[PDB]
Amino acid sequence: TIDKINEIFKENWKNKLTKYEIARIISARALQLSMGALPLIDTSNLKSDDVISIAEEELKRGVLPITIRRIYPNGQVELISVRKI
Amino acid sequence: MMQGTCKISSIEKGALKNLYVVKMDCDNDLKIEFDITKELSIFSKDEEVTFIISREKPEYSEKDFCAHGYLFLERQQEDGSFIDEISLYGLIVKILSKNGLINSKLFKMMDHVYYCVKKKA
Amino acid sequence: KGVVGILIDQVDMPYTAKGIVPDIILNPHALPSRMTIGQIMEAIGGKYAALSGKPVDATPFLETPKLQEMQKEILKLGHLPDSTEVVYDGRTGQKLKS
Amino acid sequence: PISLIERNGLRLRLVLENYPLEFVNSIRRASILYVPVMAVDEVYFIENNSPLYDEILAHRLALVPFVSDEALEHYRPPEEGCYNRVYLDVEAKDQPLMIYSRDLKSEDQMITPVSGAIPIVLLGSKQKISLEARLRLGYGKEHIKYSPVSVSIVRYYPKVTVLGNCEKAVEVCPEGVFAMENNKLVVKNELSCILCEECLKYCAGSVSIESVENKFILEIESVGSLKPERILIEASKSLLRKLSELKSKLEAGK
Amino acid sequence: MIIPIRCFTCGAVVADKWEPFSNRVMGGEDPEKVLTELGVNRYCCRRMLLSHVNIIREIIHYTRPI
Amino acid sequence: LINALSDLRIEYDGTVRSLYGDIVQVVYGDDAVHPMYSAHSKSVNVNRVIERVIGWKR
Amino acid sequence: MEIKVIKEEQNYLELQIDGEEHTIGNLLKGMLLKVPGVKFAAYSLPHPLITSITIKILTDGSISAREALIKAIELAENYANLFIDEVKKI
Amino acid sequence: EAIAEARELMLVHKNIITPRYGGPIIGGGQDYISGAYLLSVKTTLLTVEEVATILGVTDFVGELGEPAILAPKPYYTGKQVISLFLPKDFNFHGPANISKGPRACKDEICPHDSFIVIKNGLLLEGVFDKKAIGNQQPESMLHWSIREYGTEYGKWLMDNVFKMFIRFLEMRGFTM
Ligand code: F3S
Ligand SMILES: [Zn+2]
Ligand SMILES: [Zn+2]
Repeated sequence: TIDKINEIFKENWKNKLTKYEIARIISARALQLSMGALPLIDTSNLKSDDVISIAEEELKRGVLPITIRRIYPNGQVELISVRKI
Repeated sequence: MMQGTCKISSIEKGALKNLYVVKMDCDNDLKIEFDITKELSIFSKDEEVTFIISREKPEYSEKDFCAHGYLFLERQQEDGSFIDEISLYGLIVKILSKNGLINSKLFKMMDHVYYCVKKKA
Repeated sequence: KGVVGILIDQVDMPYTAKGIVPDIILNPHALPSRMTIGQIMEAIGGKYAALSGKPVDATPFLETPKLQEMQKEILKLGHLPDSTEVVYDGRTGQKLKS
Repeated sequence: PISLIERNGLRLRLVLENYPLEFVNSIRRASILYVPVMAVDEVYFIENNSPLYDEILAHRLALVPFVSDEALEHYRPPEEGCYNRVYLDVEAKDQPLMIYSRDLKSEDQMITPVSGAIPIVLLGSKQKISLEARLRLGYGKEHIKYSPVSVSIVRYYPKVTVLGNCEKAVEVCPEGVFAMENNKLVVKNELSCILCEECLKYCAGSVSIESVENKFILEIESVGSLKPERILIEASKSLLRKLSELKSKLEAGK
Repeated sequence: MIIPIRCFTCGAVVADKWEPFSNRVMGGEDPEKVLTELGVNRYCCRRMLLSHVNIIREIIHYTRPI
Repeated sequence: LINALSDLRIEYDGTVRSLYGDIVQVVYGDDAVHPMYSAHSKSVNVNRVIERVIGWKR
Repeated sequence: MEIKVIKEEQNYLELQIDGEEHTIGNLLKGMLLKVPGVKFAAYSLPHPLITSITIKILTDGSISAREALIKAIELAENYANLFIDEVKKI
Repeated sequence: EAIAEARELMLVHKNIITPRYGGPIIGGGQDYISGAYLLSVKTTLLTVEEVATILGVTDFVGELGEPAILAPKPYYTGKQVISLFLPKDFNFHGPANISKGPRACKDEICPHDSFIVIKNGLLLEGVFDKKAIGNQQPESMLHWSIREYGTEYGKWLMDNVFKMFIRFLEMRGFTM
């Protein structure tokens, strides 16, 4: 209840994912796939063999299990899942 | 819809370099000012022609003028007459008449419609 | 000043009715902001010099001949007075509208 | 239909009556590009004291055109191994000597430079030059030294009509399409029009200019390597070869 | 330096026309008529013949021994 | 300017506090709207929305 | 000349030809516009530095796009043969 | 990780709108504006062959549709050619850059096509200029289209439509 705009901001960013978090997820998944992690999506029927593209498609589908924990400045921590079952 | 015999008054030099405005007096106090280009100049002054504005595609000949466009800009003048502008994908046809097109429920706004003016012979 | 954007073959370049293709093509938009009228004047003067064969003197404040006589002589030799000329597109073969 | 206008030395002007503009443009482009002409490919320099460096001299020799009307059938095209040889071995004595293309001895007697007045290089005192050039057939697509035509033009067919007598039109038009005889404005060279529309611009009502849709004017100027008619025939043959190969590949793909 | 074999714009041989054009222009004839009757009508070739320097005449004195 | 302003960051509550913890603004730009995503200087151009909805029959 | 086929269908075809400049592409575009049934035919030079063209054909469905291209090639061959015959007698 | 961060954050199309002000930093240069204007003039008319040559450069395959002029001669208007690329729900009513002086009537009734009228993705009126597709121009038609349909659509529109503009200026003739 700091201000009305602060409340709007906080309720807006609960259900959405910022581009920094998307970039971090994609980079982490690409690094994992490069070392030898097995992709979750179907390897075949993909036009691009690049690891970055596979990680991006996995993020778009939502198969990869990643939970982002965002620490608010007042100590509150929010967990956002990417599974989207 | 909205077809009638008419006589063209003059062919103005036009605002642009290669555009001529054809002015036309029709029945029931209706006037039509439509833009043409040098190639689309099959018209001569004081000639009597017939125009049709129909949703369905009408018959036309090589000696006729046929086009299709989207009706828009329904406005009511302070006098009381209604002004409409049909855009033949850029070529403006300006209709001044009482009981305008959309007011009289003849056409809907933003509807594809063919405008065909044909010489009488 | 400017780098070479691309090298274009003789077939692709837009040829004129006499078949003369440009050696260098320059964007007209470079002219009005830079306000270099001397470039167009030199183009017309060079065309007149090649056609008539007579020397062209472009010394500032005193040029021989003047622009009007150069244009008249260019018209006399067989080209357009304003140094323009009919150009056909090399790739498609279609005459340009201007 | 094809109608000849004027057949000057190394120049040919034709009117094509029923041909699309795309085909005529392809003909002119293939005449510039897809017609093989013999020209210098490599140069072997035994000795060179000339002011011109080796690369400049090799380029000058390459730009020299050789007559190759009878060399098309006797020599393999580059897509196929048979190259002609030309020798140049001279030396000045005490005064500068401008050596021309006439003193270009060739292994094959039928293949000679187009003109002997072409100056290759100028040699100073006591300067010796000796080289052997290996001539090879090639298309204008690979290099411009192989182009058989100096210029090729395809332009619209003009239809110019005089409507009344106007004194200005004779001096407005850059071409001699208009003449003033017996105080009457007439057209002398209708086909010399270029559709400039100055004739229409200064006297709009006196003259009417239009273009004929089906007819076109095709002009080619050779450099002496080939006859203009042979250039056109070879361009059409190259177009036929390309179209036939494309059709074969399309049929194979199907 | 030395006149180019072919016109840069159109591949037309102008090297063989240097000697007649230069000799007749130096003789006292206006370049326009000489060019017209020599066989060059396109001004692209005329600028090739008109604007030439013939540096090669001076260079033969200062030639690299090699 | 870059050396002075480098430490600022946007946090999850809308504040513009620096990395050392010092708060600069309670809300960024008074509406938490980035200039990149704003329609010129406006967070929402209402007339633009009106156009988007009823422009065909305008 | 290499040939590659893209997005081939009954009425829509794309085809990349390697080794032909504007001349063959424009010739084929003209003949495709001449043959009946072709709704929209156009060639393109994706990059002038690379001598490879791409021809896109969309047909009304009466005739196949590949068949339309073959008919255009036949028309071009007929024109070339007629031109040769007419030049030889000149 | 560096490659992934470069792709997901610093890609060119994602940064079309500058952070300095809410306006597109990428847009039509000087030549693109002239080509778009000359293509969008009310007087332009294009035959089927010219339309095919214009649209060849773009990566657009589809039904051209009936030409805007059916008789006496089939002619496609430049606005009709342009409207094939606009999204089917896009409304704009801004003035053009040419309506910056005496010739401006400040209304959609001016005989001079200086008032851009687009309804349901159809360029019914007006011409494209610096105020329609120009760079560094906030609240322009291009800026609104990008803001409403994403930077990927923005990039697609830029590539195809601007190549079309350049091709038309090539085949018409622009000189000094
Ligand atoms: S040369 Fe010919 S056709 Fe027209 S304007 Fe000039 S006359
Ligand atoms: Zn020349
Ligand atoms: Zn106005």
